[PDB]
Amino acid sequence: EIIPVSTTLELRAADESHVPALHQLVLKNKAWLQQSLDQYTSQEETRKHVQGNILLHQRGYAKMYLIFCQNEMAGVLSFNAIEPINKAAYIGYWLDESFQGQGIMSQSLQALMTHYARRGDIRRFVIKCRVDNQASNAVARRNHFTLEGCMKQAEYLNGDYHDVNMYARIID
Amino acid sequence: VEIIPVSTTLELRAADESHVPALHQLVLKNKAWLQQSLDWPQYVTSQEETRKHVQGNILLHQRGYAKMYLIFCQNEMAGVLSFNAIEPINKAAYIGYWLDESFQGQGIMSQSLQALMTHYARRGDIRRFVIKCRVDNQASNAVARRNHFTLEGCMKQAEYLNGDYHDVNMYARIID
Repeated sequence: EIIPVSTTLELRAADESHVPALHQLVLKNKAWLQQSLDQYTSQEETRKHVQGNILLHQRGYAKMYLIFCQNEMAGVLSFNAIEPINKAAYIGYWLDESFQGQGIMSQSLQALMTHYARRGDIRRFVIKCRVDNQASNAVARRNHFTLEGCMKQAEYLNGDYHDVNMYARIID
Repeated sequence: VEIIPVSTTLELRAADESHVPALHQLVLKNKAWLQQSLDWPQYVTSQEETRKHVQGNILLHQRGYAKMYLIFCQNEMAGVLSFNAIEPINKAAYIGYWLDESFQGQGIMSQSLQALMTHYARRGDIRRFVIKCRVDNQASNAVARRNHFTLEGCMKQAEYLNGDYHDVNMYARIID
């Protein structure tokens, strides 16, 4: 399963075989990843999450895609949870540091939202991120999500509770 | 038996199999306005849909991923007070409830909510309590305001019910 983005960009459904290269991306970006809700070791842990999401990807309450830029794995774009009757989904994402600042995540997100909206599966796209994560809040604001609120101490990470912004975008 | 005391009049009893009969009858009795509620699924009507719903929730309750309490007023079943979901890692829970029409406007939810939150907060396993309700539900919004919840935001078209997508207010309270 491929979802086209541009002539250099595409979205690929996460595979078992992607794991060796994905875990390397995770290791390489660990300093950024451990500060974001999108969270914590071994390669088996990475394959666990991938196999876990393939199962959800099939049965329809999550999706896990990988951004490939000129046939190179650049990052991760997913629907964390999916509410099929509400037609809502929560978005998880991150990009490899060396790929930042090109509009890659933005083009990927817009393409993935567009794909799912015109098939009628999802119309409400939600982002939750730490108030203090500048990069995550930028992805939301940069992609025309509306800030719906601020959830006080909503998420535990690294020994403390964090305020979380909720953003949403409706595409009918 | 798990019982959380509320008053000399009120208590919360963990839902069990044997409650299903009277619960189903209370659902039927209150079908008209429950139809607008987010807090009872509107595709569970038959006594067997209800049992499967309660059996599912008894299991979530035991594991700590939800709670389902029945409100008892002088030995009569008055309504339901739930944590629709619990996130153990966040110590956060989403509250759902409804009362039979004849037990409404008496302060029963206020008392039951204060008792539930205190019970869970005192022990330190849930600190963040959340109410999501439709913007257009005046009673639900009032209950959140009387019970020391703060409006955190408004989710546009978050909830599909009766042919349409509805805006929902999110309220929270932190205890501890």
